[PDB]
Amino acid sequence: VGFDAVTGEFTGMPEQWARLLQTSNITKLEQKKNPQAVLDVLKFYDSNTVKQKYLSFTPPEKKMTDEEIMEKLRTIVSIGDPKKKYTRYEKIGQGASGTVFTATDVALGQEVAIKQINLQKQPKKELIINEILVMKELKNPNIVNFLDSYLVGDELFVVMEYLAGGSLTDVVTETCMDEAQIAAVCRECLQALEFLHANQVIHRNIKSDNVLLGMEGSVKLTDFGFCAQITPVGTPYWMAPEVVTRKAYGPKVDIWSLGIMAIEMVEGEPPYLNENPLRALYLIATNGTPELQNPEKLSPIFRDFLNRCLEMDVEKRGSAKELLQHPFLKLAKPLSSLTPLIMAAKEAMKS
Amino acid sequence: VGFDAVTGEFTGMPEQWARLLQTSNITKLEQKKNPQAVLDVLKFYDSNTVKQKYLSFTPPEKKMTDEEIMEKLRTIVSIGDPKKKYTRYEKIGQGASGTVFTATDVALGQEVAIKQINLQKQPKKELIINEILVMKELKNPNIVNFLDSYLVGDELFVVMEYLAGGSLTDVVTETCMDEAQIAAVCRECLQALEFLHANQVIHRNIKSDNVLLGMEGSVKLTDFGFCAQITPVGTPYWMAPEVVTRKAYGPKVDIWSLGIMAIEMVEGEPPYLNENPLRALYLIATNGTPELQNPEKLSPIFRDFLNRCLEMDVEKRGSAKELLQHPFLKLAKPLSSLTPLIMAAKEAMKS
Repeated sequence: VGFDAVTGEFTGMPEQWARLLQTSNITKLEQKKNPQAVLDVLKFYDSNTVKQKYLSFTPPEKKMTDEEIMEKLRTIVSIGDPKKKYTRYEKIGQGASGTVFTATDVALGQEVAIKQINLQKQPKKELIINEILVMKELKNPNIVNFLDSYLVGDELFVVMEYLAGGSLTDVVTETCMDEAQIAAVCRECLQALEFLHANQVIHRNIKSDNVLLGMEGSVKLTDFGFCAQITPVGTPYWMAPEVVTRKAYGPKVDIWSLGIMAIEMVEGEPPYLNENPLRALYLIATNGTPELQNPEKLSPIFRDFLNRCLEMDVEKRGSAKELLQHPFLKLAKPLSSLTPLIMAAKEAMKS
Repeated sequence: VGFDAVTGEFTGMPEQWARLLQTSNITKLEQKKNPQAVLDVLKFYDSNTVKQKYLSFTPPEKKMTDEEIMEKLRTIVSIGDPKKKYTRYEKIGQGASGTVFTATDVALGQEVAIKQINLQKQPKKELIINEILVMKELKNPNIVNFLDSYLVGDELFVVMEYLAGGSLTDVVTETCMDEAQIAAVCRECLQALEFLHANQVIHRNIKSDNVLLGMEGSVKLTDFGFCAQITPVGTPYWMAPEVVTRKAYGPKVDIWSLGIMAIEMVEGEPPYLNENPLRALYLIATNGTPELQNPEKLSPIFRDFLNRCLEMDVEKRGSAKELLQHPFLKLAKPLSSLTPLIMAAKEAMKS
């Protein structure tokens, strides 16, 4: 509850938070200069709910029987064998979100992601089916869209779009993107965010891992809902200061995350790489922006874009509609300019 | 068209029927004494359509989209894995009626038959689904009833009741049924036929192969519709003279077939066993009843029942409601009396 400034002791802290603080590698001086922030990040880290989101309501606003399931599945389920329509199956994930596969549609030659939900075992069947119903009308080229679904016993196969160019992470870790490429990627991600925000969705997880690239440079976001959670513990480097403050927050957390990602595209790794997670949260809460590797190397107009994304004041932080008009995006190359970086990244994996 | 009595030549016969008649092993004298019958059986044998029946209209009277299929399947499909709910799968048939399996329900311990229909490849999807919808309300203990269905991709699994005692054929070929056992089986088959007839269904295939026995002597018919076609070319020994005449026919063909089956239960084999099929049809058309092995061995009251089933006049042939009241059925033993015959038959198969 309270803090004594000269001793440096918090008064009346819960069992867990006293325990966490000792492991935090936050200094007594740091506790002194920002006592409120420390309590905020201790509370945040203690919460640690997986906090799964589901899109709801197909129209503009956005204990179950076999017959009610078959009612809901009327407009989503195709009569087809997913073992004949798709090949090159590879398992890429398993957990509470279903098992997940990549595969290739035999007829079109296009890669897809297939999520497999056990309707009998899975809790909140109604939410998942409701999300698919949303996803059928919630269509945009910069997201992974719902393609198809199949009922295989008690197992619902949800097929989403996918791309064969890898993640943006692979490109930034293995190559050096110039600013005109970074502008191109930022523009595509802002187009996606503008669409998501227009439809009352906050993504919440904008990071290069959730940015999927096609071979000709097409860009799509993933991990915004349940169904699009098709990519597979540590520091949440991408989170805005309001979130880790445990304040109420809005769509401009995605803008913060986009700024963090633009820094990742320059430095070739995420920030806070070797930090204690609690210290990292503390640093996000007090400092916001992690200090740059070598900031003279960037152009002023990119530094401007980075500032407008990484403003700590939510009112001063830019909207997606606003940043779409920012001069940095005018430096943007054709998306095909990414093709050599993607191929280089693919042949550099060597694993 | 015509016949010249002294030469013994039919005039103006089609290509096929002149061809068939030479292979028929019907005599010139036999052609003479019954010229009309010969033409009737030649026409009948030339027709040879598989002539699949489907029950239609669930209420008292009795180019398709994925969404229309999922509409129709609303009340029939369970959300479950048929590979986990049933074990001891054995494939017992394949063809135009789907692939067919026996299996055992894990939870209940009861044997079932599972028919597997490819919805994408199968013609007349609507008829099959309509039949299942009938089968859900068309319930009787002396038929195999619809239990459950599952959608597995484009494959619809239809689960029907089954029994582990084998067919009536196995019991008659390997054991000697006394008349009180035969009365018991006839009563059960007439109870089934009375129900089928009451619901405007003619079975059309009453033979011991389609009579399924349980271990404690329970009796059920199969092969009346599409779904109940769960048992797997030669002589149609069981057919009434009206059918092979190619006249119009009614439900009392099932009564003829029941009489033929009661003879099979005595002689231990079907009639016409080594005949030419065309001669067999000729003999059914002219003589009706095949001549008995040793008729003094049967009781007069059984011979009476056999006469009322195997009357060639449809008006004199008995109805199922009528034969249920016939004195022969009063000789009927408890169905458990079949249990030793079934076990004997099962251990006699040795294959």
